[PDB]
Amino acid sequence: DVSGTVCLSALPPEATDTLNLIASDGPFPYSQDGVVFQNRESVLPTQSYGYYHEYTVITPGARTRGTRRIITGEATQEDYYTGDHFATFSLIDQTC
Repeated sequence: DVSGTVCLSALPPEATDTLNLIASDGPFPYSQDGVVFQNRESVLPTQSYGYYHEYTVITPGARTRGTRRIITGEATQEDYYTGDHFATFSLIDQTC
């Protein structure tokens, strides 16, 4: 399940950078950005394979990709943030 909706302005500023890169089709900082997200644990709504894609949200200071990601869905404005490496998700509201 999705935990609720969160305004983009309440998320780390790096999430706004990742959404702007998705809008321009990159270029992205990591080679893993844009891969399909399988939703293997069924935390998000069930959809066909390829409906969801994963993008990194950079964690300042980290050596690795860290635990923050945006998952896009194919629907308009459907983007989910996770800050705990896919354990929980919130829908992003880009209007606020």
